[PDB]
Amino acid sequence: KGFEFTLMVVGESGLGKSTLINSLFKIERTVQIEASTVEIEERGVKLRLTVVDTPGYGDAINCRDCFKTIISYIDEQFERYLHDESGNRRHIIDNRVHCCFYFISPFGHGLKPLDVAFMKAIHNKVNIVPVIAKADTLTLKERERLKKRILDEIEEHSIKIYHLPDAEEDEDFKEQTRLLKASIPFSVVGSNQLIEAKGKKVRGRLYPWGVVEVENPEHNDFLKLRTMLITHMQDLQEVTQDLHYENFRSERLK
Ligand SMILES: Nc1nc2c(ncn2[C@@H]2O[C@H](COP(=O)(O)OP(=O)(O)NP(=O)(O)O)[C@@H](O)[C@H]2O)c(=O)[nH]1
Ligand SMILES: [Mg+2]
Repeated sequence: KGFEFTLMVVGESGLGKSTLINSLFKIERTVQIEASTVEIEERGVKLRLTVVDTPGYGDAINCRDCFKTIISYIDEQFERYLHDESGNRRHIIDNRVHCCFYFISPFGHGLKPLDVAFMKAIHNKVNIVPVIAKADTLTLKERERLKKRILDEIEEHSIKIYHLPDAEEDEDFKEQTRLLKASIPFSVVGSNQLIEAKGKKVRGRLYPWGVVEVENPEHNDFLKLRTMLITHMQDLQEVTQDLHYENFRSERLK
């Protein structure tokens, strides 16, 4: 009994993409597409979590090149899945990208022109979850001003984004659902380093005026992103099967 899920991370270079995924479950600049895998096996359950790191655009890599290589990768995993399906292989190993975190610079008006290009290049091929990178550069009012616009410009530009399901019908879930739905785009902070924050070493951003904690819900939206991801793996998977994969199958079998 096997379950496989693949997460991709995408966006402008230097937005802390590699740092955040290393932090999810000397850390150099990402030059090519790099996949890392976490295989959990016990009893008769075999979980496979793949994380696809991508080189960001704008520093040594021009945006058109960057999303061409990313699109190429996504279409390849569709290709592979189709081939395994094209003969019967009723039990396949699934490499499709079921979720893509789009990292947005905190320094922008909302989505910069190149971001809109990128997102629209891939929004029909993958579930996009937009995140505000390096949120420790942002005041709470600044976070909120940015969050609104990103959402506004996503609508303005007809950018297709993964939306959460809700209500199967329950109470504790009713809150967590509306909360997570409201806190999008998540403003996140990542850290590769641990700092003595009184009695236990927590990650992890040491400034002379204070310390930023990755896993403090009041500092940033990391745990919210992480729990959103865990608890919605199944929906994200079905949608890429029913909507994104079908549109691939649409064109290639034609
Ligand atoms: N302010 C701030 N800086 C961060 C944060 N996370 C990482 N950084 C810094 O940003 C640097 C670049 O991080 P990195 O994860 O490599 O970014 P990237 O998006 O993967 N870069 P690339 O796309 O070029 O490979 C890190 O070396 C770290 O010093 C964060 O949450 N906040
Ligand atoms: Mg990187």
